Amino acid sequence: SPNSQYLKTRILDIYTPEQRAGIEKSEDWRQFSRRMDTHFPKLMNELDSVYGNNEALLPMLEMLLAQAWQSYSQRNSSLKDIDIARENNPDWILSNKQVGGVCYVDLFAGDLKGLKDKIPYFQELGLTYLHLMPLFKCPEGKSDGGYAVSSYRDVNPALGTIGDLREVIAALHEAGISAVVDFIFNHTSNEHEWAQRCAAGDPLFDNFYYIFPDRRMPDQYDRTLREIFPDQHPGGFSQLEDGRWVWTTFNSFQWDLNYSNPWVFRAMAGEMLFLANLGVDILRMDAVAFIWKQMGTSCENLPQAHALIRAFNAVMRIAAPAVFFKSEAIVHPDQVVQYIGQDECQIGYNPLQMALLWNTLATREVNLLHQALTYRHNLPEHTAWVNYVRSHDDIGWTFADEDAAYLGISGYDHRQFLNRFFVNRFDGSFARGVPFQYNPSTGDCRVSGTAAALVGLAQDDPHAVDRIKLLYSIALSTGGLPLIYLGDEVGTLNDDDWSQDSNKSDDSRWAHRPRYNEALYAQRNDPSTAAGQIYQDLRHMIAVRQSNPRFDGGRLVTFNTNNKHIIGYIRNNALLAFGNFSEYPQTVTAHTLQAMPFKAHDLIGGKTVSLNQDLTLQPYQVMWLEIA
Ligand code: NA
Repeated sequence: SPNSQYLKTRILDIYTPEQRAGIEKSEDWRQFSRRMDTHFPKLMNELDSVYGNNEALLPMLEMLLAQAWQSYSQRNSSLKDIDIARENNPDWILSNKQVGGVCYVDLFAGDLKGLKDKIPYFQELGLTYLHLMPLFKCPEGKSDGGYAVSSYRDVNPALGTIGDLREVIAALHEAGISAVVDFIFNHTSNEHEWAQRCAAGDPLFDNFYYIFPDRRMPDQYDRTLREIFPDQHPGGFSQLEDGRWVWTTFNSFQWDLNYSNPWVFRAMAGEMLFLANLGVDILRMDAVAFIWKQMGTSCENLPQAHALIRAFNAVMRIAAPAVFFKSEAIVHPDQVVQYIGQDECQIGYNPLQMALLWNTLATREVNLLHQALTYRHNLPEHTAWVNYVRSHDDIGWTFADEDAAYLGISGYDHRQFLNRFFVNRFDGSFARGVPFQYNPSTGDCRVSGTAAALVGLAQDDPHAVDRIKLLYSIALSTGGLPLIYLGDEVGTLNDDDWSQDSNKSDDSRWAHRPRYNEALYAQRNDPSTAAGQIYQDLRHMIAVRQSNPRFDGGRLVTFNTNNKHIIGYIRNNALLAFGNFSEYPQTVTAHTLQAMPFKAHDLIGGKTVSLNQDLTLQPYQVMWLEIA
C-alpha cells in the first residue's frame, strides 16, 4: 500500500517546478499535508479492506486525492475557519445549546428565497441546526419526495438555482444555524445520466449499478432480502423495458449504485466534496445499511458498508474537517449503533427511542422505554444520538425482539397491537394515523401521520397537547441533538389532499407531509389555542435546554420510579426528569424518593417541589427537577 508522503509528491506533479515551489510553501498545502499524514492511514486501511488488490484501487485513489487537494484549495476561507474550529471541538454535536429542525423547502416556504425569509422564525424558535429535504433535480411526478436524484449538482428548478442555495446557506450561517442536507449515496434515479449511460453500455459507466440478464441471480438474492416498499415491487429488483433486471431496494425508479466498483466510490466522494464546499455542515447519510451486497446475506449492515462510510469520513477529515455525518439506519438496535463512531458517523438517528415513545403512549407502560434508556442510550466519546418524535417517514417498530422477550413481550404480537392502535383500529384509541406498507406475506406494517394526528389533536382530545409536550420533552432532555419536525410546534394535522392525488395516493407518508399552515402559525402566541399552547411549551423547554448546563452531553442514568407508568432518568447527576405516560394521575412515593434532596425546583412548571412526601403527577405531566 502507498504511503501519504509518496502520494503527496505525485499530487504536486501537475505543477511546473516554479509553481510547485510556491504550492509547497502555501498555507493551504501545509494544512492539507498535515491532515493527510494524520488521516490517510485510515483511508487506505478502509479502502484496502473493501477493494483489496483490485487493480483500480491505486489509480482511483490517486485521482481522488488529486481532486481532494483541488477541492480544499478552492474551499472558501470562512469554511476553512470552521474546519479548524471543529477539528479542536469534536463535541460540538453534544452541546445542550444544539436544537434542530427539519422541513421541505416547497411545503414549508414555497422556494429557497421563501425559506430565507423564514430564517427569522427559526431564530425565534431557537434552532441552531436545519435539515432541508432533497433539493436537487429529480423525476417529475414521482420521485420519492426528491430521494430519486437525477442530478447531484442542479437544483430542482421549482425551488430555485444553485446560487439561491448558496445564499440560503450563507444566511443560515449568519443566523447561527448549521445547514444539513441529504447525501443520497446508495442510489440515483433511473433518469440520472450515470444510469442512462450504464444501461446503454457506455464503457465509462460499466458496472455502476447491478444489472442482470434474467431472474437467475435476482431470485437467489431475493431468498434473503427484506422488502422496504412491498407495495411497489416484490424483492429487491425491477425489470427494464429491454427485459433485464436491476437492483432497486426502494422504488423501481431508484437504482442502487454499485460500490463493488472503486470508480463508484470515487464518483460519490467527488459529490461529497461538492456539497462540502457549498458550506454544508452535516450530511445525512441516506440508506447507509444497503451500500454493500453479498449473496446469501440480507445485504444490510455488511462489514464493507461500515468500511466505506469510514473511508468517506477520512476524506472529509482531509479535505473538509467541518463536515460531519448523520447516519440514517432504521434497523435492529444492535446494528443501529454500529454506524455511530467518531471515525464513521459522528451522529445518527435514534429510532429506538422514537418508536418506544409512541409505544409507551399506547401501552401506558414505560417498561420497554426504561430498558432502552438503561442499556442502549450511552454512546462512545465524541458521538451523539439525534433524538426525534416524528420525521418525513413512517414510524417503524424497530425495538429488539430479544429485549422484549426478556420482559415477557412477544415482538410480533406487540407490533400487531401498535399498528392497530395507531391507525384507529383498536377500541378507545386516540390515534388517527394511516397504514404504510402492510406486507401480507410477513404481517409487518408501519404508521403514517403527524405527531398531532397520532396524539388525538384532530378530534380535540383534551390530552393531545400534553402528549405532544411529553414526547418532545424526552427528545429534548435525554442527551443528544433533538430534531423537531417543523409544523409539530403548532400542532399541524395530516395533509387533506394526498389520498386523492395520483402522484401521492399510493404512498401514505404524504399524510404527514402537510404544507405550512398559516392559520396555526398565526395563533402561536395565543395561549388559548392548541397552537399557542404547544408552541409556548416547546419554546420554553428549548430555552431551558439551551441555557441550563445540566442538560449538556449525551449520557444518562435511569431512575427506578417504582410506578410502571412513570419514566425517570438523571442527567449529569443534577437533573431528575419524570414523565407520566398515563392519562390518570400517577404517584412516585416518598419511600422511593428518600435519597433525594427534600426540595427541588421544577424547570417545567417553575414551582418548588417537595420530595420528602408522595409526588403526584397529573396526566402526562413532565417534571425537570434540579437535584444539584
Ligand atoms: Na510534472
